[PDB]
Amino acid sequence: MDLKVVVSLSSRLYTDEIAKMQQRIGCILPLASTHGTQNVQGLGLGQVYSLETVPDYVSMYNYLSDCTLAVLDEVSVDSLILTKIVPGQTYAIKNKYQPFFQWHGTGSLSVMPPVFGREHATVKLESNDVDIVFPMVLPTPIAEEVLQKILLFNVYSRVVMQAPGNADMLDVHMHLGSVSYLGHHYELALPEVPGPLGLALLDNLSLYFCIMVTLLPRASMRLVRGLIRHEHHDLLNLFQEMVPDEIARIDLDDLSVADDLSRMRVMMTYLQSLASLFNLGPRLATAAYSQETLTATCW
Amino acid sequence: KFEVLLGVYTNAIQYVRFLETALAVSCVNTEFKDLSRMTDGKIQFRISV
Amino acid sequence: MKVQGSVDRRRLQRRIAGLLPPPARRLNISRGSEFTRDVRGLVEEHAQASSLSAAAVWRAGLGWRPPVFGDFLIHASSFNNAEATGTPLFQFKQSDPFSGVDAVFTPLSLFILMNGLTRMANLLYDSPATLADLVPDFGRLVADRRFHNFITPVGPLVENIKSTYLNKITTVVHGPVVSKAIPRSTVKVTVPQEAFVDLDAWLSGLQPCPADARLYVALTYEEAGPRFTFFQSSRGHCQIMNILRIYYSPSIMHRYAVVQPLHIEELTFGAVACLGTFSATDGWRRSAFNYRGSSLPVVEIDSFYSNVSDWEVIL
Amino acid sequence: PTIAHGDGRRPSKQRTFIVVKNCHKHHISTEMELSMLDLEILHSIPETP
Repeated sequence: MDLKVVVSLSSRLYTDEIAKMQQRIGCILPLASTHGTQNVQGLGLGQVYSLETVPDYVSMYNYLSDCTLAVLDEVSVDSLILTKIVPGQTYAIKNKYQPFFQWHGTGSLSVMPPVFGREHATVKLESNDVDIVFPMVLPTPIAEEVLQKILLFNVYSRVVMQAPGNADMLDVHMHLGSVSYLGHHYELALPEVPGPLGLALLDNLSLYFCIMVTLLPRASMRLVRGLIRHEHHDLLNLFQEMVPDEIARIDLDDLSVADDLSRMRVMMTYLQSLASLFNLGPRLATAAYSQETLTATCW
Repeated sequence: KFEVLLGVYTNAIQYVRFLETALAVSCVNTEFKDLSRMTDGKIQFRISV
Repeated sequence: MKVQGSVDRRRLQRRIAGLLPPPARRLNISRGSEFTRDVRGLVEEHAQASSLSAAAVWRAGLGWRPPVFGDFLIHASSFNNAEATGTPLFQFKQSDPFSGVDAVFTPLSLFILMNGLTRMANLLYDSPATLADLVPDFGRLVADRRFHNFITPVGPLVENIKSTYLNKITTVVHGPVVSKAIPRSTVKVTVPQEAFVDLDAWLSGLQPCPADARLYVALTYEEAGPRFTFFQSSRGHCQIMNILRIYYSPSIMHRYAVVQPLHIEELTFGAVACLGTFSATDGWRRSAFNYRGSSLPVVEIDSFYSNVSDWEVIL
Repeated sequence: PTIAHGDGRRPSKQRTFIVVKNCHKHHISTEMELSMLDLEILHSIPETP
């Protein structure tokens, strides 16, 4: 019910880094194991993310969700005082990310690996030959958008192999490259080569997709095939007057409510399971916020 | 009728203190009142050659 | 000329005397004067706890964690009088008559219904046809695969007042498991050691160790009938399902014959729920049952915080 | 008694345990004889030397 964790440093502070660490007060980082005394290298995210190593971000998500998360509380010349995240406790939080994102009230926050920039969220302590890597806390919308972009890139990279360069320039860096915000645009770091352990999510995705596409309903296809041709809609701006003929080929047979209903039941049941393969991030609920202090109360 | 029972207790302590040990000749022992507050300390030797 | 030592006991006595919470207020109703005096103390305490004017009237300086008890009534055949306290139980829904019996179920009762541990379960239940009478559509609900929706987890039992036909049962629903009769003596939760798979060792830099380790529950329709499995893992709700599917793949390969291409109602391989959370870095303990034909080894885990979850589809 | 530890491990709990012994019982038996004549003449009253 009361948890205070001290991490001891063998070497000294080396004040060159302490100022940057001190304006870095009150922010999250995941620690290795829950004990009163910790090792210095297990403290940051520096273990999972080596400088020479190519980033595979689903592995970073897997490491990040497993480890306990801690609130930085105070840096001392030889000490790191951090209270941790008890699952049933409420505490304040204050954040400053160099990719700076503005929060709303009662908006759930997701914890993610620092996909944007290594120099940004990582502080090198070469005195111990270590590097403290802070994780990224974002509002849930932008979090799921960025994760989806990451997985779609991990697919289309395997796809765009041996295709015209017009595939190489466009899909690889038009939508999978940048993430927008209100009058703002942030680039992403992209894995030069497709990463293993990322598609391990995609295999399960393909499984669910096979099972779901075995049980798709019929009437919805008829409604859409009618509405694209007879009427105009903004959601139907995507489809032009021409229809993908796949829908025409599946559509051929008549309707029956008794068939649609059991398909709908099993489709609903297979839709509750996707939330496990889509979250991959510990979520924090907002209770109150002040832009004048940038200090919210997450939960 | 309520029964009250007695069961005996023993202690295996032995009186032991730091100064009464001989090791205390190795160190020099000062009592600092508020040691948790002190962040860091240092000694600065200046040696002429 | 004693040394006086290095640490002082006056400080410890003082700070601990400061740490003790004030005593609960007994109210004495049998005697008049004691009643009046405790009522005087009550009005003074409310005057001392609610007036922003003064500062000593500010008392909030320096948790309520019993469990939420829920009582179920069950027939004396659908429950052994000897079955140990704290075993997780799972509940079933009756259609019209619910007041007669609740028909709460035990893991050995599920092993019996589903058809060493077999012999123990028979030495508990020789003639378990009432067990078949509790679920009339068992043979129907194995195929309709709606069996998991109705089996809702109830978790560990604390007390069972014993009667001829009915049984009174108190069940921990949410919160840590605890008792009532005394200053809240604790209990522990037992699951048989066989038919339990440790998924943190099934695949066995350094993997990180979390604070809390969770227990999941899953229900699988194999060609050798349905079966239940509970999993002691710690990684995450997003990874336990993937690792479990990887585990079941050799059993999933066999279901090509049974599945129906026309009717899609049978396809689901199982569902996973999360029962509760316990302390990691400890493990569990080994004990056998002490009944007449008791040969089953059983794992038992301390520090169980019962936080039941729903059944989630896996395939 | 117990020692204080400074490492990362949880603090060692103070330990008091209960030790119960059993009391044995021994029996000893000796046999002795007295001839009937030795016991008879005690009741008779001797006057002549």
